[PDB]
Order: sequence, then C-alpha cells, then structure tokens
Amino acid sequence: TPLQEFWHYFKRNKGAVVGLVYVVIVLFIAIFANWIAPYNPAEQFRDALLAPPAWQEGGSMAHLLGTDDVGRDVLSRLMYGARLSLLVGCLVVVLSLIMGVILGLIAGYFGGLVDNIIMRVVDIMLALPSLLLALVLVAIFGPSIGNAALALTFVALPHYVRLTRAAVLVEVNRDYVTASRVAGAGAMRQMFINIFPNCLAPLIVQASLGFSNAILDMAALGFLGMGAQPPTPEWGTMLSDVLQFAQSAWWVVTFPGLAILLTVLAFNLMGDGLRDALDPKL
Amino acid sequence: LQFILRRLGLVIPTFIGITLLTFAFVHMIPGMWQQYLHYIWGVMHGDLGISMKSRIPVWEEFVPRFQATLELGVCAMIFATAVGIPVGVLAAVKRGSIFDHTAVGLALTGYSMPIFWWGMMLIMLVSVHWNLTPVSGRVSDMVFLDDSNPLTGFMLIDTAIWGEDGNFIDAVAHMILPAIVLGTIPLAVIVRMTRSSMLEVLGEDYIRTARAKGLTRMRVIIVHALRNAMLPVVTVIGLQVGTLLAGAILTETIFSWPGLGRWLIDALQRRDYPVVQGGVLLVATMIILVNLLVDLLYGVVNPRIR
Amino acid sequence: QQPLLQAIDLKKHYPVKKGMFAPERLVKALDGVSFNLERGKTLAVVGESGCGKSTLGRLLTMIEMPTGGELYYQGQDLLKHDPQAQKLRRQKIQIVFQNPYGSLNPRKKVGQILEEPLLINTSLSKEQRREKALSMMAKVGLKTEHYDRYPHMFSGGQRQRIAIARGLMLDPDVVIADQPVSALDVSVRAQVLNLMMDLQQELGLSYVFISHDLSVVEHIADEVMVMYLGRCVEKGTKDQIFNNPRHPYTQALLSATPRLNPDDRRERIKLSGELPSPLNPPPGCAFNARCRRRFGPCTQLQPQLKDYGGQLVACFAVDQDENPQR
Amino acid sequence: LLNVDKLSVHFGDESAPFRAVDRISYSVKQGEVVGIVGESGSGKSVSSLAIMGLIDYPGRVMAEKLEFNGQDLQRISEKERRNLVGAEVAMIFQDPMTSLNPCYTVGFQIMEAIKVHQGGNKSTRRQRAIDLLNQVGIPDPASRLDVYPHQLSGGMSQRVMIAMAIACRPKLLIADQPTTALDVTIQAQIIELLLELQQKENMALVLITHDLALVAEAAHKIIVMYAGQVVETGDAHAIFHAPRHPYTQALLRALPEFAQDKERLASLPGVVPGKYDRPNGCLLNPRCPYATDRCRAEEPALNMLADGRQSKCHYPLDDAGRP
Ligand SMILES: Nc1ncnc2c1ncn2[C@@H]1O[C@H](COP(=O)(O)OP(=O)(O)OP(O)(O)=S)[C@@H](O)[C@H]1O
Ligand code: SF4
Ligand code: SF4
Repeated sequence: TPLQEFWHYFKRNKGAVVGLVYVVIVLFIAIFANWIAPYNPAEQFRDALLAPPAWQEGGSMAHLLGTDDVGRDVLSRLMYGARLSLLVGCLVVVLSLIMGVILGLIAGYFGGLVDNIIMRVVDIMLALPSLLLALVLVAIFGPSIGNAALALTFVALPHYVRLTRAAVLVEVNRDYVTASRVAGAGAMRQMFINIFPNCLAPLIVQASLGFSNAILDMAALGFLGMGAQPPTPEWGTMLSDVLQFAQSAWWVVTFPGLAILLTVLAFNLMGDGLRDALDPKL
Repeated sequence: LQFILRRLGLVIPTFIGITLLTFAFVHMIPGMWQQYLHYIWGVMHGDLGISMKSRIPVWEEFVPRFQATLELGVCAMIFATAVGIPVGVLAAVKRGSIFDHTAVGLALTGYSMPIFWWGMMLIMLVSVHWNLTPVSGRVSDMVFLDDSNPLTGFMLIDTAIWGEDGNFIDAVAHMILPAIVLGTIPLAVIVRMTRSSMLEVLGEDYIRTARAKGLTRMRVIIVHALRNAMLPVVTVIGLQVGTLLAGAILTETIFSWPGLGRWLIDALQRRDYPVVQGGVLLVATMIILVNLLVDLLYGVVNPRIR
Repeated sequence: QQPLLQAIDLKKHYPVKKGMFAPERLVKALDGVSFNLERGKTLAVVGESGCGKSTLGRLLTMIEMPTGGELYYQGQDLLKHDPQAQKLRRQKIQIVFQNPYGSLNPRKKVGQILEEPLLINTSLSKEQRREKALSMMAKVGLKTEHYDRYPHMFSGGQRQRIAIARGLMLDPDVVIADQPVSALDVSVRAQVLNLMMDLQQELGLSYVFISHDLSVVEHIADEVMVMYLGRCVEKGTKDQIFNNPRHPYTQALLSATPRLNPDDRRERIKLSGELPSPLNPPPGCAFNARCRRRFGPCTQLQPQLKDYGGQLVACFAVDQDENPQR
Repeated sequence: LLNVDKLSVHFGDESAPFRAVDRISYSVKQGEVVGIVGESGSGKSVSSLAIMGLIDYPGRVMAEKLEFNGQDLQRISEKERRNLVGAEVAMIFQDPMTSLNPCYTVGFQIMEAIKVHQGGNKSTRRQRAIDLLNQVGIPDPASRLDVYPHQLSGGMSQRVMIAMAIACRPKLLIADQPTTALDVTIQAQIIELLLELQQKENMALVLITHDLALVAEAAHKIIVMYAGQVVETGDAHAIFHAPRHPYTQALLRALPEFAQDKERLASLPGVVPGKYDRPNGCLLNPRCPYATDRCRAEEPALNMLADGRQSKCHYPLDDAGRP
C-alpha cells in the first residue's frame, strides 16, 4: 500500500525522523505554552534585570535562559514565540497552497489565453525579491502580525502556481490523460480527479520549504520592525534592536536565533525526507 | 537569433507591467492615459522624485548605494561560487563519505540560516571576543581620499589605485564579514544544486561511454560530467543574484553598510514613498536585465539552444 | 450495405515555424489515406517511423480532428459537431496505446481505471459497475484479487491486459491498437496476441492494428496497408502483400525484416539514406531518393493507388509493367 | 581471446544477493560472431558490462577465470584496464540518443577516443576521424565532425558510436542491443556494417539481443541466457532446427514465424524468477512442461552433448522434441 511504502522510505532518512521529532516537540510547546511557560511573556521581574542563564554566576534557576533589558523571562518568550511562528507559517502555507494549485491547474490544463494571463501576472510579482515586496505591502498597509501574514501569503503564490503549472504540463501530454478524454471526462474531472493526484508529490515537498520560508520571512519582517509589534513574543521581534547586548548579554542575541534556525532546519530535514520518499530516487 | 527574440518577447510585457504597477503606486500613494505618458516621460528623463528627508533627487541618492551594494554582492557571489562548486563536485564524486555528509549537513544549515542573526553572531565572535575584524561601515574613519582623483566609487578599486599605504587591507577587512554573511544562502544553494546535478549527470549513459573509451576518472568528471552539470548551476546562480538584495536589506542593517537595501528599509520605516517608488522600479529593472543576461549566457553554453 | 468503418481521403497537416514567425510551412503527417473495415476483420497498418501510421490512429479514435476527408461508422458521419455523435464516438471506436507504463493512471486502483468509462458514459449503479469490471478482468485473464491494486504492482503484460480490459468496457466493435505488443517479451507477446484473437472471435471486434513488426502482422492481419511519408503506397490482403509485394518499399521492408527459417530468407535489397523529413518532402514520389527503379515520371508527379490484379499500388514502374505504352 | 569461467555478478546484501549473473562460462575466438539471446531479466547485458568493469558501487563481480587476450581482468591495475578498454575491447550500447555526450561535437568525441590511446597531432587525429566516419558510411564525413549529437538521427548516432568504438582497431566488439531503438531498414544497414567490419578487420563480435531471427542470420555460435544462467549453447543453424533445452524450444514456439496462419502460439506459464521468487534445483521448475522430482532436487549441469553443443538440462531433447 503506497502510504506504508512512503513511510518505509521516509524512515530510511535518519535526519528526516530527527526533524519530525523536533516539529512534534515544538508543536506540543506551541499548543501547551500557557501551562508549560513558567511566567507570562510580558511580566517584568525588575529585581532580576539582565540576569544571565541559570549556569552562570549572576543567574538562578528562577530564570533558566535569563532575562531581557526590561526583566522579562526569555524561556517563556521563546515558547510563546514558537506558538506565533507555527500559526503564521501554517496559515501562509495552507492559503498559498490552495490558491496556487487551483490557478496552476487552470493554467496548465486550459493553456492558451488563461495560461498567458496567469503566467504574466506571476512573472510581474516575481520582478521583486519576496521579502522586499512583502515589506512594501506591510509598509502601505501598516505593520501588524496579520498584515505580515497576508503579505507573506500573497508573495508565496507564484511558487505554487509555477510549480503546479510545470507539473500539470508534464502529466497532460501522457496517455492516461488522453485515454480519460477519449472516455469523455470533462475539465473538472480531468483536473481534480485525474491530474491532481499525480501533481501532489511535488506539492507535499514544496509545503515543507513553504513552512521554512514563512518562518524565515516572518522573522525577517519582525526584525526590520515591519511585522509583529514590540510587546509581542515573536522571535524576529526579540532580535530587533539587540545588537548593543553582544558584549553584555549574549543570551538575548543567541537563543531567539537558535529557535528560528532549529525550527527551519527541522522543516528542511523533513522536506528532503519527503523528497527521498515521494520520488523514485532510491 | 530566434531564442533571444523569443525571450525579449516575454521581458517587454513584464517591463510594461512593472511600469504600469509603479504608475499605479505613484498615483494611489502620494508622498489616466495622459498621466501615464507624463510619468514614464519623466522617468526616462531621470525625474524619479525627491527623497523627503534629504531633498536630494532619488537618482543622486541611488548611484552611490548601487555601487556599494554591487561591490558587496560581487564579493558575496565570488565566495559562494568559488567555494560552493568545488565542494558540490567532491560531495557527488565521494557519495556517502564523511565529506559528503558534512557538505550536505553544513549546506542544509546555511540554507536554513536567518541571515540577520548569523551576522550578529559573527560580530559577537570575530569582532567582540577574538577582536580580529571591524564591527561597522565600509572603510575605517581614518581613511579619506582626495576627491581630485578620478575615483570610481568602489573602495577595493579606489584604495588600491589612489589610496595611501595600508588603506587597501582596511577596505578588505571591512568586506570579509558582510561577504561571508550575504554569501551563505547562495553558497548552500550552489553546493546543493551542484551535488544533485552532478549525481544526475554521473548516472547518464554518456558517462558509461566516457568510461568505455578508457578515459581517466578526472577527465570523465571535469570534461564529461561537469560541463553538463554546470547548465543547471547557471540557472540557480541567476536566481540567487536576484535574491541577494533580500539578503542585503538584512546584512546592510547590522553592518551599517552604505547600500541600496538600507536606503529602502529606512524609506519604508519613514514612509518616504518617493524613495520606495523610484527604488522598486530601479531594483525591478535590474532584476529583469540580470535575468535576461543569465538566460543569454545559458543559451550560449547550452548547445541544444545555440 | 455500408462497411462498419469507412475513411475517405483523410488528411492531417500541422502548421510549423521555420525558426521565424512568417513562413508558415505545413507538416503533411497524413494525406490521402482511405479504407473500408468490415465486422470481425483486422486491418494492419505497416511502415517505419515518420510514415503517418500513429496520426492515422489518433484521427480514427477522434483524439485529433482531421484537416480533410470523411469518416463514416455504419453509414453515418463521425466528424460532425453534434452531441448525438458522442454515443458512437466513445462507445463504438476505442484505443489501446503503445506504452503499458504511461497509459494507466499510476494513482488509481485497477477497479477505478476500468469503472471510469462506465461512470462517465452509462447509467449503472456502483454494484453493477463492479460486476461488469470483474467480468471484464476475468475475460482478459486478470484475477479477482487484482481489483484493489495500482498499475505499478503489475508486469508489462498485466498492464497491457488492464489497457485492453479498459478499452472493451463500453462494448466497442472497432479497436485501434497502436503498437500494442512492441515493449513486451517473447512469451508475454505470445500471451497478449492469443488474448486479442480470442476477444475478436468471441466479441466480433475489428482491429486497426498499427505495427512496425511484420512477423506479427503476418499472423494477426486479414488486410495490410503499407505507409510511406503520410500516404498509402500498397494495400491488399495479407497473402497478396506478403507472397506478391509489387511496390519497391514493400519489397525493401520485407527484405530487411529478419527471418529465422533459412528457406524463407528473401533476396537482400539494401536502401540508401534516411526516411525524409515531412518538413521538407521530396518532389514527385517520396521514395525516389531511395528507389532501385527510378524512372522518368517519378520526380515530376505523385502516383495514385491503382488495381493491378486485385491489390492496389501507387507506383509508375508497376503501371509500365502492366501497360507497356506508359 | 575472451575466456569467461564461473562468472557471477551480484547486487544487494551478501546474505540474500540478487544473482543477476550466476556461474556462467563462455569463450570467444578471434574472427567469431557470438550471439547472446535472452528475455528480460536474463542477465545478458550485465555479463558484458562485467568484462568492461562498468558494474558500480552497490554491485559485485567474481569469477574463477576472466581472461581477455591472456590478461586476467580480475587482477590487472586500473591503468592496465584503461589500456585494454577502447583499444583491444570496445562496446556499443542500446540507446543511440543518450550514449553520446550532448555538450561536444562528433569530431571532438572521436578525436578524443583516438587521442587517449594512439595520440598524435590535431591534423592526424582529424584525418583519422574523417577516415572512420567514411568507413561507417556517413554521407559527408567532413561536415559531420562539427554537428552536435542532438542534430543526428538514431541511425547516424549509432554509426558514430561504431566509428568511436572501432577507432583503435579493437580485437573484440560488444554490441548490447545496438538496433532495438531503430527502424527495420536502419537495423539491417547497421548489422551488415558490423558484419563487414568483423570480416574485414578480423575482429570478434558479441551480439546481445532478444531477437532470435536477427541472431540466426548474423551469428556463428548462440548462447541462450535464462534467470542469470546459460541454458543452451550451439551453432546458429543447429540450435533452432533441433533445440536441446526445453527453454529454447518454448522460446521458438512463441514466435509467430513458427506457426500456421492464425493458430494459437504456445507460451510457458509463470514469470522469470526475481530475488525473492527463486526456486531450488532447475530455475525452469515452475514452468518446464517436463519437470520431474530430480529437477526439483538437483541443479542440472551444463551437459556436454555428442555433437559439441551444451544444454543445462537433466534430459536434453531428442530431434523429435522429447526428453
Ligand atoms: N504536433 C506535431 N506537429 C508537427 N509534426 C508532428 C506532430 N505530431 C506528429 N508530427 C509528425 O508526424 C509525422 C508522421 O508520423 P507520426 O504520425 O508521428 O507517426 P510515426 O512517427 O510514423 O509513428 P510514431 O514514431 O511511432 S509516434 C512524424 O514525422 C512527426 O514528426
Ligand atoms: S513511382 Fe518511381 S520512385 Fe516511386 S516507387 Fe515507383 S519507381 Fe520508385
Ligand atoms: S532440468 Fe528438468 S525442469 Fe529443468 S529444463 Fe530440464 S526437464 Fe525442465
């Protein structure tokens, strides 16, 4: 059965299973943050301002990963940040995948004027870097977590349109799509019942790169001030205006970036696992 | 002929679209047919607007930024191409070795890197703890040049041809961290694509013919495999050159670099829309010309197209 | 009485660009093919690559519209823009493709693949569709346990069996077979050929059997049509075309076909050059570049099919052999 | 010339290997044409790539003897193998379109083949390449040096492969299904070219193909492969008038040439044994119509027969076709 064959090959990539274990742990930390986090992410311990991690001489077990420049606990902020990072990445990937697959099937199946109109709009909105276009839209529409997520949803559509349109043109020339047309299948059946199940293998791997890019680009928007706003526990926002702490408080600079890097690396490890399992490569 | 004409026929509809959407931005967000003609006529005469804080014309602000971004982008792409290509070839040739697992492992770590944070880490290690390399700026505030000379505006050229003794190694020391930081995602993508390309090509029937002629393993790799495995590589390179500005907004901000990304993000934070509107047009323009150049390069190397 | 299927003057020209947008050349992939096919008979279409045999297959199963000519089933026209003609087009004429690996959807179960034709074209319930599909599997030599499996779980012969089984679901009476046994092994080939002859004798099917292998055609065919550069060059019953080939290309194609039995090994005649590209077709007769019998009219005119003792050949040298005044 | 003994080629783990070639033995004399006939999964192509050293990292090769021209291909150095491969043994492959490097012109690929073994200046090499393209029948050899592989037909691509293989005048040419992809007239042209080179240069030729009729016209000796094993050997006329192995008999009865107009063709039941499906005793036990309890216990020897032929059977067939 093909789902057990996929899982059998996914288990062969040891790095991909390490990625999946981390993603389940960070999802559990994201769901249960209210109960796991030792303090509220906006509460200020002004008696313990710039206190180092529990393993350094000025620190205590009261604050495992230390405090920031207003006395907030860094551990709790990192895991409420894990919650925001996964919710934005999930919303971006689902909406960009739905709208991009439909426009790519409509382009790749019907061809002609529809393919030309769709692909010229896609080539126009790829004339700028993804982050620069997201920054311009969030600066026209004001910086907020919602605005940043809608900008990231919009600038990601080109990749799903271009990939789906590329996969559909490789299937539409094949004898099984032709045999289905000789049997009388209409456009709706041809796209969604016959061609789409064959395009789904490329798309399952592209969603993992989408999660990685949504996390990197949301953290980039937050770092540049054009994203989640200053009181919020978002990981890029925690790195906005911290560079003066590189000498005095290394933990403020270090741990939000390990939380980003670790999470993006886990989705990228898992993605190359999906690639090894879905392609006839091994 | 025909390949160039077929690609120019897709660049022109894209450039018309970029110009129409920039006219819509300039009309809708202040700092039909007759107004569009008046706008593109002004842009063709260099009337891109006036920057609200400085009151300098947007083109007269731009040129120094473009040079200081191109100098950095060149060095970052030199690092990425020089180091990445040899490592991807060795990784594919030594498949399953400690070198392959390390090359794949480090490339995946670089491809997942938050650029802005990793430059703070290298400031913290290299510039604060070890104290080897300067934290900020394009050249030391010690360095000044007589403006009488025909200075190019590229510091690595200018400080070599017209600089005092010891100024050039300062202009290089300031370049090292920005070039390594900006070059890391490109390097990772070039290692990944060079490896996958080479493993694809090393499995082809013409490599079995090359072995069956009695060719040396080095000649099968460099002459037969790598010429074919370079075609895909060319493409990605093209892709990455377009994406370097994204990495430059993040890199230039932490290193306080004079540059086109720092100028754009400061304009977006100010709501200095005259700089954003002229800047996205010039950036867009550069990207599509770069893309066109690359694809002409690909259609010259590739015999199937030539 | 009208024949089961009749083609009159079929053509298919594809327009093409000579590295420039203006010059608008035609690729004459097929021009001037005509035949009558009777019920319970096999017409074999034979020739090398570039001869038009596969575009003829695509026209007859209505995958592509023709540029000209007529196509009648039992005396009524199949080329109309008419929703009443769909009930002939999809039910009565069906196709078996060349490639067993590309002609089955790899993400569908065999039951799904066989029931899709019935779901689109018929009123049958989910139970009745399964009963008809399992009966067709049993007719074609697949097991009842195979109904749940995906195409990748089957050998090339079992895949060509699913493809034959899908083709027969709507109860056809013409089946177009585009090189159906080319990829298969000797044994599997044998297997597959026995099945197609059993199905013809049982159900009454007529085959348009498009083939490069003349050994298989000498077994399965009743009538043979020989193709060169989009035109029919020789047409006749199997015994005429294999025991008395009159056209120079048929003689060359049979002389190039390898034969195991030493006594059947014909005089070797070896042709020069490549088969010419249809973007730049030769003037006059298409074979004049390769032919051993080149003669005055051959570079000036296209020949036409004429009856010379009960078989048709398009050749001026045969016309002079039968009419010495030519 | 070539002397293969107990040759085996394996894939996968040594506790349960896929035996793609399994203790085969054959010999080729200089000036002989040897056909290797088999179905899918027979190991025929693999046996020849093991002479060339083209079996790769997940595979293994072992033999009791593997001499070419008096040199043991199991124990010579990498340099000494490169001094045989292309110079004394050469090979042409199944697909004309994928087998030439698409980034280099035909003249570069032939002049490179000449350079690796014979050397010489540019002029000399170019002259010898024009000589070879004229020898394999290219219609204008001077302009065809400058074409890229995508500009060639399948027939011209295979003629370029023959010119590139024969460039150093080898003692043995291996042809792994050289004409499977080509039209019938182009197949006849290429095999009459190979047989003209074979006779004119006094060269050994190994034809590996599934087409019995094509080998019956071309070959002196035929070797029949099944499930990685040789099952019959003999002269190309005798082997198909009176077959000595049930497998070869079955193989002939499945050809549409071997029957009246529209009578049903015979065919063996079952499928060729893969890694997991492999029977004890004779590998034809599940399929052989003459199977007996001896065949289920014993692996049969490659029995030497009275007329000089061999068949891997406990009961070699008489002239009427019975055990
Ligand atoms: N879409 C097309 N546009 C232009 N020429 C075409 C097109 N499709 C097919 N041809 C040409 O049609 C000619 C006639 O032969 P085909 O109909 O393609 O069948 P065939 O080549 O004889 O059989 P094949 O090789 O097994 S598909 C070929 O030379 C093709 O190059
Ligand atoms: S018409 Fe002329 S060229 Fe054509 S086959 Fe006859 S003799 Fe040959
Ligand atoms: S040894 Fe027995 S099973 Fe094998 S081929 Fe001979 S008779 Fe058949």
